[PDB]
Amino acid sequence: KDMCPICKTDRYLSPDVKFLVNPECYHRICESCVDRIFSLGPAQCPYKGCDKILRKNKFKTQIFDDVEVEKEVDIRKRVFNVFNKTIDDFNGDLVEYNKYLEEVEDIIYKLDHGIDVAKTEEKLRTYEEL
Amino acid sequence: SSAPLRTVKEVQFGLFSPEEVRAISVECPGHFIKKVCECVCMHCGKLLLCKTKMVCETDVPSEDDPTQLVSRGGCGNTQPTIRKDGLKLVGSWKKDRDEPELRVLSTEEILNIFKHISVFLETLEHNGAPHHAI
Amino acid sequence: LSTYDVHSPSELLKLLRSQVTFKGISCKDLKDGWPQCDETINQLEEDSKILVLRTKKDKTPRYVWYNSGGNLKCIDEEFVKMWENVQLPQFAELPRKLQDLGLKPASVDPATIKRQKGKITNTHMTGILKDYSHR
Amino acid sequence: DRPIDDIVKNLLKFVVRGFYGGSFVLVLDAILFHSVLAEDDLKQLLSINKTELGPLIARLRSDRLISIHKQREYPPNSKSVERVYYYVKYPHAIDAIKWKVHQVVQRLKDDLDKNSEPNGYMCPICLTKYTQLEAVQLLNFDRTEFLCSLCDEPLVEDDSGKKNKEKQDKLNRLMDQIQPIIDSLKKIDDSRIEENTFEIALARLIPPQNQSHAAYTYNPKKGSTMFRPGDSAP
Amino acid sequence: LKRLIEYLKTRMKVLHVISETPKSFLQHLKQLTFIERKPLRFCSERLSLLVRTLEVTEVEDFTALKDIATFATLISTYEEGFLLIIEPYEIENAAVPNPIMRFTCLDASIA
Amino acid sequence: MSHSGAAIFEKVSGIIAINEDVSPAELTWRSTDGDKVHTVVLSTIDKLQATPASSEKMMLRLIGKVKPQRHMFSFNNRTVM
Ligand SMILES: [Zn+2]
Ligand SMILES: [Zn+2]
Ligand SMILES: [Zn+2]
Ligand SMILES: [Zn+2]
Repeated sequence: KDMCPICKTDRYLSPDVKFLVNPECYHRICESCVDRIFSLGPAQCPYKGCDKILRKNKFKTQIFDDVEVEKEVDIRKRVFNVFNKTIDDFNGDLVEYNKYLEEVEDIIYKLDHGIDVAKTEEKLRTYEEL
Repeated sequence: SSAPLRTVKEVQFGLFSPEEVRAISVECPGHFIKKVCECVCMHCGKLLLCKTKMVCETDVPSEDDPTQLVSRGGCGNTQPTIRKDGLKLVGSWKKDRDEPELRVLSTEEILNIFKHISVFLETLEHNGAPHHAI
Repeated sequence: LSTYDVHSPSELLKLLRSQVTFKGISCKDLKDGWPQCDETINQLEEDSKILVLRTKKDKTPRYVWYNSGGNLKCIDEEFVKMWENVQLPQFAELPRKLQDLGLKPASVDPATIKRQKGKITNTHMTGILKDYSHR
Repeated sequence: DRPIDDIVKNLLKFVVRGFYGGSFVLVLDAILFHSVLAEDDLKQLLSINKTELGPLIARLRSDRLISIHKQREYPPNSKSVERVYYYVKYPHAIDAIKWKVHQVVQRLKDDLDKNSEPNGYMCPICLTKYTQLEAVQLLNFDRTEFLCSLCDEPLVEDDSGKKNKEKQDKLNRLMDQIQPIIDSLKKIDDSRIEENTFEIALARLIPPQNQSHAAYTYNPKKGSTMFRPGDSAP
Repeated sequence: LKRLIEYLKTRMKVLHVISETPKSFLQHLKQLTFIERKPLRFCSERLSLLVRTLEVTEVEDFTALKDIATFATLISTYEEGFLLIIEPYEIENAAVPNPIMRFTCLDASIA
Repeated sequence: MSHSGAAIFEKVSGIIAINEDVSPAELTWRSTDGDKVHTVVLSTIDKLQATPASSEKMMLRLIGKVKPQRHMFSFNNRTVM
């Protein structure tokens, strides 16, 4: 609720406590735990059931109060960093632009829910260079 | 020795703070009140103005205009007439309204007061040991 | 005629709850008239229902009290030792130290406690005038 | 009487029963059930001798869970005697509990942080520990093992490399067992508690005995300007 | 719809009164999230179609979305004569702040 | 907290309470051990004698309306008195 699940540092006993998240798994953790765990180097996430390695340099401050929306927005930003077009790109063809937007939404939807992770990522990589 | 050879130019005498003694404590060189109490208040540690003054004077007359009191930091506690009995400081209070009240100024009380002034036994108290024994 | 009629754990709990003071009821008279009381008293202690003062020569129940609090054993010895190891700062400075850590201190420094004509003209009326000083 | 009193008493009861022995529960509960309580009356209630009551009072006074009040009493039958009363100053006890809880949690947090750091080598013969940085300058010409400067003996790697998980469990255990203290403190902070005094505490007195020798009354001397440390409250 | 609601939530945590035009609100919205102006205008129409098609005979739960949809279609349609005010104290005399967001129409000649 | 408190009666300390639910209202004093109990109906009291606030004593007397009955109690705290 308001304490680090690892060290269980309550905000009442530590008003300076500040939590951070990592895009790899989006698990809340306090700054004190981050330093004592990842300062030396990369290590597995200190959560029960999470085995994805992460780096201290990638930690950031959660923007939205909803974890799912935090994940969706980050995926949207990553996808829009490759799939970025405008109405002028199709010479005013609204039908094509709307279809293009729908395809991007499906790509974001698949990446967020992992319907087809392997195929979708390859499509991102293929279009990234091109 | 690799340290530079120098000549002592100054000797700064002083006192050992409790922190320094613990920190300092480990060819070899070896390894290791009454006047002030009458000047400051024994309840807040602020200067009374000093021995003659026997009251903290929480409110003092304004210098600019008479008959216009100005509030100053104080507690209005009448100061004792501190006397040195043996190796302890005994303070005597003069009641406003008839022997004066007498009690021993414990070093803990004086230590607390001196710490409020605005660079250079364990076994007994642990269990039992009525106040007389302590 | 037992001093305190007690032959069941329920009766002991209610009798101890009805006490108007904190004077514990002795076990010497409680054991009289009750074939077994240590077995029940010990069982209640394991349940944290009552408080028992035990002898030092050998564990034996003496004056007991109603347990108006919570569980008797809730903290492991590994934390009891740490609690005993912590030494409080001087009281005059404890509130300041708590404020520095961001914890609201429920106290204040005692140093902050601000505990701070003769010539009568007419005499022929002497002894006649009552002092109507107030109304 | 008031909701504030009940919650404060519960916090005091929880701390004593968990972080203190058994006799401490008896002593503090007696002076919580009653108002300011004379030393003689307390002994009669718990049926314990002075030698046994002294250690309990001293430890409870050190933690400021109980306050003492000495005053002279003048009974017509006997000569003047000095009586000692024990009561609870909620602002003092609550502040002490808050400080100790923070210190205990911080100490475990510091120990966990220290444990995660690399271990420091120790010398067996002289039992003088060396940190990694300090041991690095003790390397020999062949550079096989660190040699103690004094003993000139190979250094042995220190333990605590496996305790990285045990301390996390200990901190988890404490925060779960100490949850009631934090919950009670939050409510206390929301409200404001008045500081008690011997005279104020006497307003809730339930006499322990019928003919107690201690006259449970506060008769301060007239016009006495003398002040003792910690004798008054805001 | 979900991330638009979240953005509105993180704008309620301000510590001082904020007065911004609809254009500024949209620019920051497109920055934090990636919501454009055109989709934000059709929010009311799309929600109405979705609700009508979902067999929502009991609409007690979806009543709140009307306010969000109304806000979305209003701040994206007009840019002049309208102002967005965010205050951390709807009632200045309160122990706990109660943030409120007001979309006000200053020009009475628009309606 | 204005209906109960500590009081001393006949050198015996006890709890003094005023019962108003049962008519007529009466004042009841109960000893710590319960051996001694005395309750007096307030309808019989003529005057209420209280010691001056300038005296160290906190004694209070109720005199019965007519050897008028007198029930005198000593308190421990002036606020309760
Ligand atoms: Zn943590
Ligand atoms: Zn993780
Ligand atoms: Zn002063
Ligand atoms: Zn060695």
